[PDB]
Amino acid sequence: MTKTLPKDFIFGGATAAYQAEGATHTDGKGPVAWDKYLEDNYWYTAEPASDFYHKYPVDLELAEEYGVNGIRISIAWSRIFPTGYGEVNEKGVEFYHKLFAECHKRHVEPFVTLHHFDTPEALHSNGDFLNRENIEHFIDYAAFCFEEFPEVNYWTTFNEIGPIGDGQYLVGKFPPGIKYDLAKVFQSHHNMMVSHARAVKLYKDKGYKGEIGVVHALPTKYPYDPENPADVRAAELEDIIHNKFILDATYLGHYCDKTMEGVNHILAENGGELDLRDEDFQALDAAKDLNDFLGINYYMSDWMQAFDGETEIIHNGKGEKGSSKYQIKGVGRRVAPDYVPRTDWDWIIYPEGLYDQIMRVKNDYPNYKKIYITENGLGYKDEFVDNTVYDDGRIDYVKQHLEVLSDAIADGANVKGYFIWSLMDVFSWSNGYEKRYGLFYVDFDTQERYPKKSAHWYKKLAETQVIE
Repeated sequence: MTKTLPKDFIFGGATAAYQAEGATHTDGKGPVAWDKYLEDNYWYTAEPASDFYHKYPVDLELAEEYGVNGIRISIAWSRIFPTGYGEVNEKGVEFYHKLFAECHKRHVEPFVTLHHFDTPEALHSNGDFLNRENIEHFIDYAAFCFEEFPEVNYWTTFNEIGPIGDGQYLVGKFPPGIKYDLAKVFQSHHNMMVSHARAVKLYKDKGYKGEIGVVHALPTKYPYDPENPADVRAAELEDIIHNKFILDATYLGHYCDKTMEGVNHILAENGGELDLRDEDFQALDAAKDLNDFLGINYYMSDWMQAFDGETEIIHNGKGEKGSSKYQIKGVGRRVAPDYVPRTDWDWIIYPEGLYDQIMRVKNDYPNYKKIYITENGLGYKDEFVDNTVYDDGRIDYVKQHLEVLSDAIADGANVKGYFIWSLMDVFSWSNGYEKRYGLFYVDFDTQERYPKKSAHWYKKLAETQVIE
């Protein structure tokens, strides 16, 4: 009677290597830019995260125990290749084989992503993906993992290529920590996207019979006053930075005129030069109908109010309602409507924005084949009571999102799965171990797992495909 999900739907949980894993120095792991930024530029350190390095056994058991038939995991690049390129760290490759064995032992299909914010320190410093030399090292790493790991049927290149730009060269969040460098944001996108296109082409050529794809963060951008041509334009140009430039490269194998018209405008008003090449478009063009699936990482929508003035961005990493500021010259300013609910980090809780993006991708690019919601959830300071957590809050947010998932499907969108973030509690980039997102509460002091109320909820959802 209520919204109901496909029988064959995958009800998974997602995780990330450098957040869950642990053992940063333990067993051959090479360094990453995070190891320092968290220390000097922050307070808390990734050690011991959620001890996934040794605890995967309990987690996959619990996942299977509560109806989780899919799990997002990422191969820590620095683990396989300590420096980024060269001699393989036999110990690293081992762990990953053992991790997957448990996956199949447990009946939780692994969806593996290669790069998830962990570019090996050395390569990161040497330009990351703004240095074409590094594009090859990635191409090698991908090539390698493809050959080494036959257990994995689902592969993914990059997780959140847009945010990687947003955080490193625009909102200065992640290391390096640059600000307002839109030429870099666009450049980063082109280079990182080319890297993926070359991975996807190689996978197909080599013959592997699995499924390669991408995981894009797609926060819907709406004009503050739809009747306002300026604001409508504000959202046009805001969407072009975080979403359209990337999605184009992915499915058209080039950037259409609107995207260019706008990218040229941004860089006019903000200054910048871009290095785009025929070979990049030859590579991008060759892989536009090879992606097997599309990974949509949706959390919220933004409202843009076209407004002149100098550019300024204030990131709310501490969680202070309204401390967030964002304005870009030649674009507009984000302005959150008061009718719509917010969390302490100023993330809007707007489900329809999801459905809207699903339809946006579906109509703009038919060739998408299928969709997977590879990320979505709500993180706050959960309270441990009765050695559980009465997170009725989370259930409500996630439920609403799943409700419109039914709608998008019913209305033609080919969405085949959901991955709540995270499976169990993990370390947070901007918030440390305070922003709990998982279905299972991890007592970080004892690395214990206690299933929260959302787990038992999720189960009956997973085994009845009835949202209620």
